[PDB]
Amino acid sequence: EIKELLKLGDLPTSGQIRLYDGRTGEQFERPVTVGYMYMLKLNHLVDDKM
Amino acid sequence: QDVVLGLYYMTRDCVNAKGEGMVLTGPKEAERLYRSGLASLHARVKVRIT
Amino acid sequence: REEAVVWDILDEVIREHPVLLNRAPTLHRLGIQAFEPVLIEGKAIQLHPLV
Amino acid sequence: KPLVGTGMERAVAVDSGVTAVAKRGGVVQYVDASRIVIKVNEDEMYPGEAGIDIYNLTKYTRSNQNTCINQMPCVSLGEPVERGDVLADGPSTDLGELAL
Amino acid sequence: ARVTVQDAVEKIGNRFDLVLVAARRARQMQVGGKDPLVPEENDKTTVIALREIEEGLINNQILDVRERQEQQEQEAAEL
Amino acid sequence: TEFLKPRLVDIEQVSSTHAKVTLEPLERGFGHTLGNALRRILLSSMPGCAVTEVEIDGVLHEYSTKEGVQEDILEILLNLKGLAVRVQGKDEVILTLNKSGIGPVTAADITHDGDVEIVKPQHVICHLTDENASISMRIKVQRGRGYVPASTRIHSEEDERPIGRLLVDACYSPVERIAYNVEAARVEQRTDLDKLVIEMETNGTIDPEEAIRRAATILAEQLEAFVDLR
Amino acid sequence: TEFLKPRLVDIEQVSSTHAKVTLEPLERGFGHTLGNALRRILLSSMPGCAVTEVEIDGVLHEYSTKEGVQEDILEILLNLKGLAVRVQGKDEVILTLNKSGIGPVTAADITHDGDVEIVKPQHVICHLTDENASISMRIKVQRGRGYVPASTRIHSEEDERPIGRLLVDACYSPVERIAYNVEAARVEQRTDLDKLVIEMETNGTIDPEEAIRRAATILAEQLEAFVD
Repeated sequence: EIKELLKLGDLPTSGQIRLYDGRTGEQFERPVTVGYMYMLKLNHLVDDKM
Repeated sequence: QDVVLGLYYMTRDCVNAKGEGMVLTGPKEAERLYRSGLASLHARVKVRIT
Repeated sequence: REEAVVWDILDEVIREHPVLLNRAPTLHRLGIQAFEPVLIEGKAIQLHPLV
Repeated sequence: KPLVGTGMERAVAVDSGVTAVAKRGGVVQYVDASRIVIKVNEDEMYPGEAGIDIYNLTKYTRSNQNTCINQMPCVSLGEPVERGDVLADGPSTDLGELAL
Repeated sequence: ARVTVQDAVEKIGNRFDLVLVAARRARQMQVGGKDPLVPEENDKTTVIALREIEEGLINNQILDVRERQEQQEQEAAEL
Repeated sequence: TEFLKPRLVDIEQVSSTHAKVTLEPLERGFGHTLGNALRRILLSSMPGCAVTEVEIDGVLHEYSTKEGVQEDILEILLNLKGLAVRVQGKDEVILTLNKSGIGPVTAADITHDGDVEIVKPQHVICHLTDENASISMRIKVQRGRGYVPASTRIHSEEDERPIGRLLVDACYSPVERIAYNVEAARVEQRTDLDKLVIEMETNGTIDPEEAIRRAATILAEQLEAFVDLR
Repeated sequence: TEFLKPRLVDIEQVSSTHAKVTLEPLERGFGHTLGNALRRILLSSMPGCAVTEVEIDGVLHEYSTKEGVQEDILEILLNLKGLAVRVQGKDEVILTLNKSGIGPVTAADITHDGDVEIVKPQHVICHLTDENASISMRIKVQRGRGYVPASTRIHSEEDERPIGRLLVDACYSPVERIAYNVEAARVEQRTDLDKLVIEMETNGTIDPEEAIRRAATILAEQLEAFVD
């Protein structure tokens, strides 16, 4: 189902694409998996522990 | 974990990667060749090493 | 007041003045090591990955 | 909203009580950032009282862990609402779905 | 020298003595005000002593003669 | 020598936001070098105008609410943060917004000035629910580059500000996203030259040609410390 | 418009080829941009002179070995590749070398004219085994830019060259090595800035500091179409 949904969205089946470094600007040797992930902001702040 | 992965990745060999079998006069031009993109990182080459 | 002079004094107060770093629990003798401080804009202790 | 969820966010958000759920269905009559009023439909009007509800939102309030709590209206003027329907999003909800 | 202390020990003969001799030097190097025999080159008081024992100008045998000649000439001046 | 020089030949305008710029001819390897340098410059050092200070009547802080306004003051400031404004003459502009009635409030309701250009007049900014509800707002816009949080400006400026001078973070950079690709240029006697096509997407307030010209000028200025200073 | 101009601190030269130049202070992110631009220019478009074709009598191809020389001809090709030659007057140079006798041969023994300079006449090419054996060859020196290997030049020259010609990778660019690091700059009001440190290795015939100036000049003269 993930593969069909990626095909529907005009995205690679394997789920990885080639990225270019922001500093030097050349394509990385191997495809790198990139997608959207649900991050969380935990209560362990840094100024509360400083 | 990261240092060993990088060193393992770049101390490899492939059968027909790029610029295989070419002879180089030192590690300096090996680095310049890799940076210019004319030679792959895993390429069986002959290098004069002191 | 945190004037500029206090930082101009700090950058040379810390230099060549080692500072110990401790990570509880200190299982062995290596849990305490001394590092030469470097001043950073931030809030977290930057640690060398090799240690 | 989490793009990849499970489907029970809609359940936990309304069962937590941090959102303003409509007791009786009706049509929204006037909202602010603090108040929501609904003119209940004639079929839920008891013959004794006016039959118009008030939903007084709770604005920025201290938590037990020193975090903000507010509710913002997720509805607009003059649109129908149903019984058991969300009206104002909670501290960490998006259109009635939990969004941590 | 400045990052490592390897060549100090051969001039010293031990490791636990290098800290003692370096602190003993830095005492009158900082509060005594006497000019260090090693150059300055923008260093701190606790590391110029380490460089000096790196190049090994001072030793415990000779660290106790220049401080007695000074006091004996002091008493000669008094008397 | 055999060197050739890049020339700006085509400015293809997909829309008011998306732009295509073509640069040719380019020699071997220069396409990626110039493209990456231009991309790093354009994404970091383009000047622009952004809302920085908002004043609203009857409001003391940004954590309060006003009757008749559907959303909160924080939502108002976040909507203001995405205002695309272009100023020609001066560098600091005070904008005035007055509205009364029922219905959405857009950027078109700002009292327009001769030297201020509003890119998006349909960009909604506030919602009013009561007919008697009225909102009067003073908006202050400066010009700058980069991203300026709310701490640096208060640290730098030592004068006292009256209660109600709401400070918002400024994202001066108008460029949102750019990308480039290199193809083969067509020359009858040279079938090896390359052509650089740089895609630029941003709000208004920046003409793509003037942005690329500014990036080239700043790159040359930076190199001036290398041309003759060893 | 209020950008800060770096003040070049110093250049550290370990030798006449090894150099290290530090730039401070630089606006945030400009260190990487300038370092990449300079490195690409150095590795791509530095004009220079290098040997490309060597014709040796008595050898048919690379695997073939001449008698009387202790080394194979692959090391001969490597040693020829590692030659720094400056040609000022004209642009195409053909050189012939003839030597004999016991002892290593060197670049000093090649027949030279006024408009060809070699920074290392002591550079060793081969060692001879007996005085009876004689070494004679003709080599081709061209003027060009960048770095082109032999693999991309065999197909370029479709003419059937006489068998015995040997192709050598042409290192026109005088830069042996270029590397750059970016570290944090120190301004007590501006901790955001960064600094550049550039380490360069060149061969002879070019001052390592001069290579930086040449790269800056070429980049500026290529960008001057958009300054005004």
